[PDB]
Amino acid sequence: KYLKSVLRELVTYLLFLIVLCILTYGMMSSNVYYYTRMMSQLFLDTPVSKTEKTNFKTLSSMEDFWKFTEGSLLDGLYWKMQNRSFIFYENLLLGVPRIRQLRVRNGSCSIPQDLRDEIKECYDVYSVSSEDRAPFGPRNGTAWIYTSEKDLNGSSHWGIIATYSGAGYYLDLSRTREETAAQVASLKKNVWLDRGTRATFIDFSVYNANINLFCVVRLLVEFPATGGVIPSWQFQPLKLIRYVTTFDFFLAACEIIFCFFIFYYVVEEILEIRIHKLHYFRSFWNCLDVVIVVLSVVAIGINIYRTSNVEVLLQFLEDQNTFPNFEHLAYWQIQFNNIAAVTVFFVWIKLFKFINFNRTMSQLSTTMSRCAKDLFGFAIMFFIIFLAYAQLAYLVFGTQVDDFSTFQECIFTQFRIILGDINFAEIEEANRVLGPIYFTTFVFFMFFILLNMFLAIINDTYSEVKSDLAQQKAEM
Amino acid sequence: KYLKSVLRELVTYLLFLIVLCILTYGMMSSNVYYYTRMMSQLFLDTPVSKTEKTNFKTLSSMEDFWKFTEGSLLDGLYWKYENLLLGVPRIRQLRVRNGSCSIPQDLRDEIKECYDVYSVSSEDRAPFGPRNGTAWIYTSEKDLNGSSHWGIIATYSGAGYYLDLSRTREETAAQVASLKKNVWLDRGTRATFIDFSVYNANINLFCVVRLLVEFPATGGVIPSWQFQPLKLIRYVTTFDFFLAACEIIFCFFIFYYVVEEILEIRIHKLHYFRSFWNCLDVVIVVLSVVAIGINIYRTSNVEVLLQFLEDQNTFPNFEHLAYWQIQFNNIAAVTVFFVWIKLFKFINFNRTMSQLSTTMSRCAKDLFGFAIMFFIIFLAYAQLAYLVFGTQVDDFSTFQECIFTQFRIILGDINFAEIEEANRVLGPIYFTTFVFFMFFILLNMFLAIINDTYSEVKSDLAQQKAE
Amino acid sequence: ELWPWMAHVLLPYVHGNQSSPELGPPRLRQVRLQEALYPDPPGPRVHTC
Amino acid sequence: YVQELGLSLEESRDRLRFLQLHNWLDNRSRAVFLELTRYSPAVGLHAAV
Ligand SMILES: *[C@@H]1O[C@H](CO)[C@@H](O)[C@H](O)[C@H]1NC(C)=O
Ligand SMILES: *[C@@H]1O[C@H](CO)[C@@H](O)[C@H](O)[C@H]1NC(C)=O
Ligand SMILES: *[C@@H]1O[C@H](CO)[C@@H](O)[C@H](O)[C@H]1NC(C)=O
Ligand SMILES: *[C@@H]1O[C@H](CO)[C@@H](O)[C@H](O)[C@H]1NC(C)=O
Ligand SMILES: *[C@@H]1O[C@H](CO)[C@@H](O)[C@H](O)[C@H]1NC(C)=O
Repeated sequence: KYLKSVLRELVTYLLFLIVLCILTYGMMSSNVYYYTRMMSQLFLDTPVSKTEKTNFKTLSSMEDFWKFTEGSLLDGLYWKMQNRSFIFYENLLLGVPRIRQLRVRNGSCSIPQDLRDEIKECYDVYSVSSEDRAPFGPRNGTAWIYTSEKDLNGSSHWGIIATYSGAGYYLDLSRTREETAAQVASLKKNVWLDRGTRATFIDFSVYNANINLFCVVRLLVEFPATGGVIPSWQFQPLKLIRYVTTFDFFLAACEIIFCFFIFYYVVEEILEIRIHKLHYFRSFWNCLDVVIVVLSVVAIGINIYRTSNVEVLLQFLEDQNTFPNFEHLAYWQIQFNNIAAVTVFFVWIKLFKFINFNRTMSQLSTTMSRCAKDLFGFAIMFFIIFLAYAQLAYLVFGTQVDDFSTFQECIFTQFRIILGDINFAEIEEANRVLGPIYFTTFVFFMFFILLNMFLAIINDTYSEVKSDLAQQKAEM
Repeated sequence: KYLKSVLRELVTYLLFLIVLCILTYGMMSSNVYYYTRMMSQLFLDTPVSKTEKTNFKTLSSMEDFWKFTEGSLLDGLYWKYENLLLGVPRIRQLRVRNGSCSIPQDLRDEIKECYDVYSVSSEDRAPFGPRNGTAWIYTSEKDLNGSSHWGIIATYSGAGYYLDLSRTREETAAQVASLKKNVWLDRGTRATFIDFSVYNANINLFCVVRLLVEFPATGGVIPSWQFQPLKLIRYVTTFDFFLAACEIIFCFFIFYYVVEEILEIRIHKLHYFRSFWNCLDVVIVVLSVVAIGINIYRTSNVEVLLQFLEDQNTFPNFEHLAYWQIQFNNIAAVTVFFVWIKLFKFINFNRTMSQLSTTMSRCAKDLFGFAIMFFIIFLAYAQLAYLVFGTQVDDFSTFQECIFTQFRIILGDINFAEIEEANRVLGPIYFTTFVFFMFFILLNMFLAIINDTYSEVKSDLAQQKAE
Repeated sequence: ELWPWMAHVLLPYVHGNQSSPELGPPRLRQVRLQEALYPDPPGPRVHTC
Repeated sequence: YVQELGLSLEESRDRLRFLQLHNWLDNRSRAVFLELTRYSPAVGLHAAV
């Protein structure tokens, strides 16, 4: 046999690949790019005021933030129509933007008594157990009163320094600039960004009715306890009103067919595991199917969890003078994309099983497979030295370089050096004794010696495989 | 018998190659670069206004365009580089119509109109504004010699609302002010073309210039430009007589080659498309025939511009000439490449060269069979990067952009300042797993094949020589 | 310009309302050599000091 | 040769100008060596500047 059985097993895979490709082409269009590009350039690439050149992307002080919040921010939220506020005369600013603050309390840490004459207070780094909850300043509104995480429908964020909660002191802004500017001025006069503040969030969203794509915008600013400002941004093109055009029904039908295909595969895998050979995991061709089906079922579960959860849109459509809460939907969309992008990768990778249709491809596959059993040991022995260099660099230079400021950053820096991108022109300033020594040793031992065993093993394996397959003709 | 025929073939090929090399090199004059560079620096670098710096290259709003059409454009066109105008410039507009969606019923009360992305089925053929003339009435594509353009976002049609300006500054300024006073650049606009041509009598070189401004359905402005210089006299001195003689002898050479090929294929019914040195000769012949046809087509109608130096008052339609010039260049530049490559059959007369030739001819099958397994993984990574980074980096926006970015990464030109911040997880994973599977594994396999085959072929050839 | 630099950016950094508690006054230890130098010919520096 | 650079802003600035005009740093004066301190109670780390 081996032919009349594989032909069905091949066409069933080809149809699966076609459906997956249709889905991938469907979700990713070419209109999201320019949408997000203009949306980002409107807020990030514009100076706070015409008399300086410090944009939100390069904030450096607590004072610059106030210049930003009344400035390039208000100028890019409210556009006078030739009341509603269309950003680019196409994008609709639905709802109102909301600002929020996360801060810690006075006396959150301890100082020694021998120098407790000059140090009058300390503000410890942000922690859920050290977060202030008392009302400060003038106790008028929601901007000076703590609010629990469940009363804001919020969640965690996982910023750059730490993972911030969903609570804090929040404030909703108006619809016209005339009142939003007054509110911001009121916040700035009665000092609101004190020394105790640790994080600030700004959130809003737009519609852009021409195409059907919501865009949710979040801006984070972090204040480390050691001083400084760290900005971050996130623009997400969500889509929530899918069924309008025929292509949408086409995509839904392809999704249904995809679910049917994955159900078929899981059934034929359970049948094979139970009604046939047990513990068939020494193949790498069946350990790939389980990964694909698990990733697919996780993606389907996430889609069912998220798509069926859209009542927040209905609540916003009831009254459209309140802040819409679309933060969870963007997070789940990001998670769904991160899963689909890996699923399609493995689906494409699986195609290698189907290419043995002549001598050359078969022998290349044999060489590639036989060369994996022994490359594994050298890969481990090489990665051990790689991590040794990584930890050495992290311990030595990981305090002044900022390219080695984190372990994974050290790994990426080493890989970039391997590609030939990073030069040590700053390492001497970082260190003059152990800098050039480390650089020379790394670029000599792991680029002239260690990196050639990979070539040697492959070269020898291919040579012996070809010689064996040629000798396989002296017997026949 | 072998040497005689081989040397005859070699000498004929050398004459063909030298004729082609002279013919192509005589078509490149160094002033074309200077002309295009100065034209671009004049129409695209000068500030829109004295107090502003937003040149045409950095347009950012539908209002800056209205300043450009009254600022740098008029100054550059109606100058004090020392060129003169011919004919009259034309400005054309492409719009879409209101009501092109099925608006969701939920929020249909808030919004009231779509201006959908540009398409043939959604074009606005109805009149609008004051129904004065051509500037407010739809004109069919056939009525006006038009053709597609293939802009950055989409391919546009040849129809639209057109208007022809005047010759001097005052009337064109008045017409532009009249267009600005009314709403001509409405919210429904999707494309704006400005077209004209100049002569620059100082050095004989026509120039056809086309500027395009695109308004995507999500706001913003996308500018693009195209400057095409032309030389269409070609009979001025002895040099171009030499060029014409070279042209005619080239035609004779290609005639001889095609008749030889047709006789040869008459002899061998099939099995003739496997030597791979005939499959390339036929490609060269076909490319040369296409090039000569294009040259005949674009030299048949050249007289039409002659009655434009007499200072007429109309629009000179010069898109076809520029397009066919570009096409003819893009064909010459490939037939030259292939005729140069074909030369790899007359340098096997040595010993080392013969070994290299038989090496490359003996390891072509493995290289081609492995370029499939390499490109499958390459495309898998391309699709992964497109799905993850295809919205915010700007280096993975389109699909082919991902492939080109990966090829640049192979040359060691990674940025990594945006890959790591666009997706903190699954981005660095992609970057690290891409370098380990390319520089360590998949680029050490080509060398292994080329390292084994060379040794094998040298051993066999040395044994045969010593046999 | 060292004096304007210190008077403009450093002194406001050391003192102030709260302004980054210091734990210690500054110092200006300084060496003289006693072997009076002469300016080099025009040009910043030829090889080294 | 050291300088304490005062305690508060006004006296320190006045003494700085006083030593500036009296030619404290215009002669040979190989180095200057300004270095004071830093300490962050929130994290519990000192810094030599
Ligand atoms: C912070 O607390 C300290 C002591 O814990 C005390 O001086 C006061 O309550 C706060 N500091 C200031 C400057 O108000
Ligand atoms: C706070 O409330 C008081 C009295 O209720 C009012 O006078 C004041 O304007 C409010 N806003 C402030 C202090 O920012
Ligand atoms: C949070 O969710 C509740 C649930 O209905 C909603 O009423 C409320 O408006 C939301 N927002 C806040 C700030 O409570
Ligand atoms: C676009 O069409 C809608 C359809 O009802 C209409 O209400 C709206 O007024 C139109 N736009 C303009 C600018 O008239
Ligand atoms: C349109 O009307 C006539 C021709 O139809 C013309 O004289 C006039 O100047 C044009 N413009 C306006 C604003 O009427």
